Amino acid sequence: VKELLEAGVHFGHERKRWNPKFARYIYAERNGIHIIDLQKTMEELERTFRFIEDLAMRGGTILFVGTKKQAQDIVRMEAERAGMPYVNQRWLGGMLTNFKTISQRVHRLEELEALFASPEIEERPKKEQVRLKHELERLQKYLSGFRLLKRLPDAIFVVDPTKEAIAVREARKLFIPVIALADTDSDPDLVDYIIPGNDDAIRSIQLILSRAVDLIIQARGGVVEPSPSYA
Amino acid sequence: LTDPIADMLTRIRNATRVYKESTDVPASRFKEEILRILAREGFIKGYERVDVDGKPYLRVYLKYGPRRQGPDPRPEQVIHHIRRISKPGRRVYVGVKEIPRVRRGLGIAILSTSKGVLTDREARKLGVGGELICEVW
Amino acid sequence: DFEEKMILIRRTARMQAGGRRFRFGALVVVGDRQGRVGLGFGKAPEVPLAVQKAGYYARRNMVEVPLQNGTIPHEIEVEFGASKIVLKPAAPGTGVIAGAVPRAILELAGVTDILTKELGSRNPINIAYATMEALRQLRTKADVERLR
Amino acid sequence: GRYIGPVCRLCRREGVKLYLKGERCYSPKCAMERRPYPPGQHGQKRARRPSDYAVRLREKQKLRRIYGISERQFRNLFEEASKKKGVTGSVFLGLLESRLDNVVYRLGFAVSRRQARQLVRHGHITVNGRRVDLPSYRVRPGDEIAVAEKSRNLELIRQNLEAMKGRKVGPWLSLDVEGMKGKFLRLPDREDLALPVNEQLVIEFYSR
RNA sequence: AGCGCCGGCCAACUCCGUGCCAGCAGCCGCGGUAAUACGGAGGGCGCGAGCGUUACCCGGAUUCACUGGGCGUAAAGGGCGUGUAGGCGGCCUGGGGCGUCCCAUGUGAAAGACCACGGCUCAACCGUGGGGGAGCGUGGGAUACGCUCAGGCUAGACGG
RNA sequence: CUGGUCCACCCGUGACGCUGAGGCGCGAAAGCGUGGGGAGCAAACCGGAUUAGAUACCCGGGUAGUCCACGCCCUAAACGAUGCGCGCUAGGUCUCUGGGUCUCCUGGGGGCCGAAGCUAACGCGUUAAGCGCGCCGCCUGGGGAGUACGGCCGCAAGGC
Ligand code: SF4
Ligand SMILES: [Mg+2]
Ligand SMILES: [Mg+2]
Ligand SMILES: [Mg+2]
Ligand SMILES: [Mg+2]
Ligand SMILES: [Mg+2]
Ligand SMILES: [Mg+2]
Ligand SMILES: [Mg+2]
Ligand SMILES: [Mg+2]
Ligand SMILES: [Mg+2]
Ligand SMILES: [Mg+2]
Ligand SMILES: [Mg+2]
Ligand SMILES: [Mg+2]
Ligand SMILES: [Mg+2]
Ligand SMILES: [Mg+2]
Ligand SMILES: [Mg+2]
Ligand SMILES: [Mg+2]
Ligand SMILES: [Mg+2]
Ligand SMILES: [Mg+2]
Ligand SMILES: [Mg+2]
Ligand SMILES: [Mg+2]
Ligand SMILES: [Mg+2]
Ligand SMILES: [Mg+2]
Ligand SMILES: [Mg+2]
Ligand SMILES: [Mg+2]
Ligand SMILES: [Mg+2]
Ligand SMILES: [Mg+2]
Ligand SMILES: [Mg+2]
Ligand SMILES: [Mg+2]
Ligand SMILES: [Mg+2]
Ligand SMILES: [Mg+2]
Ligand SMILES: [Mg+2]
Ligand SMILES: [Mg+2]
Ligand SMILES: [Mg+2]
Ligand SMILES: [Mg+2]
Ligand SMILES: [Mg+2]
Ligand SMILES: [Mg+2]
Ligand SMILES: [Mg+2]
Ligand SMILES: [Mg+2]
Ligand SMILES: [Mg+2]
Ligand SMILES: [Mg+2]
Ligand SMILES: [Mg+2]
Ligand SMILES: [Mg+2]
Ligand SMILES: [Mg+2]
Ligand SMILES: [Mg+2]
Ligand SMILES: [Mg+2]
Ligand SMILES: [Mg+2]
Ligand SMILES: [Mg+2]
Ligand SMILES: [Mg+2]
Ligand SMILES: [Mg+2]
Ligand SMILES: [Mg+2]
Ligand SMILES: [Mg+2]
Ligand SMILES: [Mg+2]
Ligand SMILES: [Mg+2]
Ligand SMILES: [Mg+2]
Ligand SMILES: [Mg+2]
Ligand SMILES: [Mg+2]
Ligand SMILES: [Mg+2]
Ligand SMILES: [Mg+2]
Ligand SMILES: [Mg+2]
Ligand SMILES: [Mg+2]
Ligand SMILES: [Mg+2]
Ligand SMILES: [Mg+2]
Ligand SMILES: [Mg+2]
Ligand SMILES: [Mg+2]
Ligand SMILES: [Mg+2]
Ligand SMILES: [Mg+2]
Ligand SMILES: [Mg+2]
Ligand SMILES: [Mg+2]
Ligand SMILES: [Mg+2]
Ligand SMILES: [Mg+2]
Ligand SMILES: [Mg+2]
Ligand SMILES: [Mg+2]
Ligand SMILES: [Mg+2]
Ligand SMILES: [Mg+2]
Ligand SMILES: [Mg+2]
Ligand SMILES: [Mg+2]
Ligand SMILES: [Mg+2]
Ligand SMILES: [Mg+2]
Ligand SMILES: [Mg+2]
Ligand SMILES: [Mg+2]
Ligand SMILES: [Mg+2]
Ligand SMILES: [Mg+2]
Ligand SMILES: [Mg+2]
Ligand SMILES: [Mg+2]
Ligand SMILES: [Mg+2]
Repeated sequence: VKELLEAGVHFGHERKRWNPKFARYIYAERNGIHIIDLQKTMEELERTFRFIEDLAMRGGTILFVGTKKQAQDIVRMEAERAGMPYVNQRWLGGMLTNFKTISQRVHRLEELEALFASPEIEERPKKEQVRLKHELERLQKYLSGFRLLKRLPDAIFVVDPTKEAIAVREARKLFIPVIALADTDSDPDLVDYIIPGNDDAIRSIQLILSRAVDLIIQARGGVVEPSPSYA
Repeated sequence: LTDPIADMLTRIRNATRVYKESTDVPASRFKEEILRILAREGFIKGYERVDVDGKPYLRVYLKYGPRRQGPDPRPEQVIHHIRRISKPGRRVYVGVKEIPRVRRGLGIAILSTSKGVLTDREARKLGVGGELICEVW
Repeated sequence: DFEEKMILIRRTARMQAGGRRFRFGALVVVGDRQGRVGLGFGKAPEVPLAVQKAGYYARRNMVEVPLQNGTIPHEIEVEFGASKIVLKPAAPGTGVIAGAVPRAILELAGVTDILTKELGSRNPINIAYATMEALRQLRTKADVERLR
Repeated sequence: GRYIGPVCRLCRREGVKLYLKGERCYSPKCAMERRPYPPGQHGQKRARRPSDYAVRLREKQKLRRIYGISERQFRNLFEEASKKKGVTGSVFLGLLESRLDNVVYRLGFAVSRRQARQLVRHGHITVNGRRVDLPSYRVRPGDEIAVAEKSRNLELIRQNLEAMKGRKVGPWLSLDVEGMKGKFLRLPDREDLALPVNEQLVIEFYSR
């Protein structure tokens, strides 16, 4: 499902603002910008997906983590397309480690889904209506991709391990594997199944997530044609 | 430099804490004999006579444990512990009958003897004592 | 389920206007006397709540210790900041010769024959943690041969 | 010498029946079977958690109060077992058992060790022929423990032998009834007796 | 049959009396009218022809740290250089064999100790036997490391 | 007139090295001796205020001294409260000064943030308080006390 034209979509970026552990994956520093070996990238792409592919044909959950602007919407695209939980906005502290209490809040979301599904007592105070309707807007913003999650994932997928070090930590504490796209600023050893590539160009975010989500449904029954993506 | 031997052991110990694939020590026909024992007893993947800027060195290829689970994915060491026993400040000599069992058997005491560099096991085998070089486990 | 033993129960206080306000802490070790032990330190506004909580952490933090006829495989020494614990292999007839804190751990660990000694600071909390990290570092003839 | 006092207060403190009387022990007029709580003004008050030390004091006092023996001789044996090869617990228990007054009570010659002592003490017992009046004699394998014939024709021995027809006596002991004479076969394995004592804790008492 | 103890360490709890008094006390600390902490009593704990105290030794004290500690702010880097003695010292190859290691051998009295058995009715005590070691004298052996002498090298050091 | 030091070249010497009990020198300020000098400043001292008092803080004065020469003293928060040398253990950034090809690379210094690791914590972190070897100095509860006695140094103050 892979390719050889990933250099036609990213080949990596970012200057001498690196993590010295990532050295084994970098080829050269070009325009004062570290350039990732793409040959090295594929090697892991093989290894990484091999793990993903085993999880897909076993039918186990995946958690998609990405909150930078570059990977803001492009997760909601690919995650729903895989039908698996994601996080688009603020990654709440303790979603995994304190799952029981975090998930205790989704039952309020499902509770608001209940009441505002019409009608049950619209004779409730005008201020009361306003609050809850406002409260629904709030919960939806953060918990939209997290309600799909009803148990602790068999793995989590991350856009920026540096940016989402909090998540990685929780998974580390819970023996939950970490698959991730990661450029030169990230800690390679902290990631289990690593995708050493650009995490800012919306190109590479697409290729890596899509071809992952393509691999997701492919071993789950059927194949499909390319997904929606703004150039 | 005042203790060539210790420097080596320290070069190794330091290099293993950051999991270097290899590391270089200034060469010596005695450092080699020690390194030989270190490789055979399975502490290191091995060594080879290299050159650095025309100068003789010994490159030592380091051996570690498997990738680990949890918050610290750092593998275990193969050399958890290595340190000088005898020193320039104080030469430590033991007869055969007083050769210590390193870690109840799980480790070795490298020793320099009048019949070559031997381990504690081998010393009792060959039946000789000598200067206690170091202990490793 | 496992067997539980309280090691330490202490009161601590903090300050606010109008007086000092308290909290209780509970060192709790837990084990099956078959080579599996756990240590937890539980803190809560009351005594029994804290002990309960300790037991919860105690199971949340385990370590599989390799007994061999009721004794550890090799000698082990670990320092935890200021506190130091010494563990030494002992014959069948020996019994456990240990301070109360590492004794509580090694009895629930099923260790029946071991020589020990505390050194440095004997802070129970720190001594406790120190002993676990020592057990956590015990290796077998296999484990040693396996690595190499 | 030995404890020589009120003996039911012992059991009530130990929380266990120590069969120190013989007959009365089995009757429902036993101290434990009527009051299973400690002797004295505060025996019914709810006990507080016994200290680590408290636990080991009791178990040693228990094992010692069983044999009606002085703390010195107790200590000295333990020490002798502490020096001697093997599992210290076994050797200690065996050595405590190899005492003449105990062997006499074990082979059923008496109802209580307390009574078993006076039998030894008053010359009523013999070993391999010769008379022995020493409650401390170290019984070895091969020792023929007999009643002196000049003491054979006595009520108290008869009544107590009249109970020893079919009562089985440990794997390390033999017995010839009627003839009033038995033999010490071997040193009791820990298995051979199921004394209410975790003897590991006794070692730990003395390691302070 | 006695003696000590029963606040925590540390095993053993209640009543009366006193009221910062009388007194206890190894340390923390007790007593100013609700004292398991003083004195008495009952009861309890521990030992037992002994129990307690004082004195001293070692231990706990890894608190003179060889085993086995420390010196930024806890006690602790000399105000700084220069250098005597001393201590320590790079890579290679030889000779010696002092240190070092091995074997043989002599000495290492007896008693004590350790292990086994045996004599006193047991034990204490005592007898017979057994295992030894350090350490030094001696002869033989080894040479990796330390040493020494000899000959080389240039990574330290110094000079152009 | 003169010391230290860094770089480049990689030409010379062949371990000639490191540390250093004593010893020797140097050692801010104040202080002492002899002789100069003396504008400003300013211990002591005088006065004016403040104040309960004000032998102070503030103000008006003001002598030693501060300055020079030569000779003494040898103390300190003489501090990085961190002895010297050496090897090894991610980097990021600011700066000074050299050499290359000058994008930048490579040395030697001066800071900051930080991998690993250390640490009781604070914090240290290639300028280690990391991991190691060598040598010296020093610590061993608070006060008594840097006191006493003795000794050595000093003109004294006083120092060790
Ligand atoms: S009767 Fe025998 S058993 Fe029951 S208490 Fe008195 S002594 Fe113990
Ligand atoms: Mg990035
Ligand atoms: Mg040593
Ligand atoms: Mg294990
Ligand atoms: Mg500690
Ligand atoms: Mg420490
Ligand atoms: Mg063993
Ligand atoms: Mg201490
Ligand atoms: Mg203490
Ligand atoms: Mg007596
Ligand atoms: Mg009985
Ligand atoms: Mg024994
Ligand atoms: Mg039976
Ligand atoms: Mg003892
Ligand atoms: Mg007493
Ligand atoms: Mg009280
Ligand atoms: Mg008590
Ligand atoms: Mg009343
Ligand atoms: Mg009065
Ligand atoms: Mg008294
Ligand atoms: Mg009162
Ligand atoms: Mg009263
Ligand atoms: Mg009283
Ligand atoms: Mg008292
Ligand atoms: Mg006496
Ligand atoms: Mg003492
Ligand atoms: Mg000592
Ligand atoms: Mg030392
Ligand atoms: Mg200390
Ligand atoms: Mg130092
Ligand atoms: Mg200094
Ligand atoms: Mg001086
Ligand atoms: Mg010299
Ligand atoms: Mg020399
Ligand atoms: Mg040399
Ligand atoms: Mg030579
Ligand atoms: Mg020689
Ligand atoms: Mg002798
Ligand atoms: Mg005999
Ligand atoms: Mg003899
Ligand atoms: Mg001996
Ligand atoms: Mg000899
Ligand atoms: Mg030679
Ligand atoms: Mg030469
Ligand atoms: Mg050079
Ligand atoms: Mg030069
Ligand atoms: Mg040259
Ligand atoms: Mg030449
Ligand atoms: Mg010097
Ligand atoms: Mg000097
Ligand atoms: Mg001066
Ligand atoms: Mg001056
Ligand atoms: Mg003057
Ligand atoms: Mg003058
Ligand atoms: Mg004058
Ligand atoms: Mg003048
Ligand atoms: Mg003037
Ligand atoms: Mg005035
Ligand atoms: Mg006035
Ligand atoms: Mg006045
Ligand atoms: Mg003025
Ligand atoms: Mg003026
Ligand atoms: Mg004057
Ligand atoms: Mg003058
Ligand atoms: Mg003057
Ligand atoms: Mg200064
Ligand atoms: Mg300064
Ligand atoms: Mg400086
Ligand atoms: Mg100082
Ligand atoms: Mg200080
Ligand atoms: Mg110095
Ligand atoms: Mg330049
Ligand atoms: Mg620099
Ligand atoms: Mg810093
Ligand atoms: Mg860290
Ligand atoms: Mg340290
Ligand atoms: Mg803190
Ligand atoms: Mg740096
Ligand atoms: Mg510097
Ligand atoms: Mg420190
Ligand atoms: Mg004093
Ligand atoms: Mg003092
Ligand atoms: Mg003085
Ligand atoms: Mg002074
Ligand atoms: Mg004087
Ligand atoms: Mg001084």
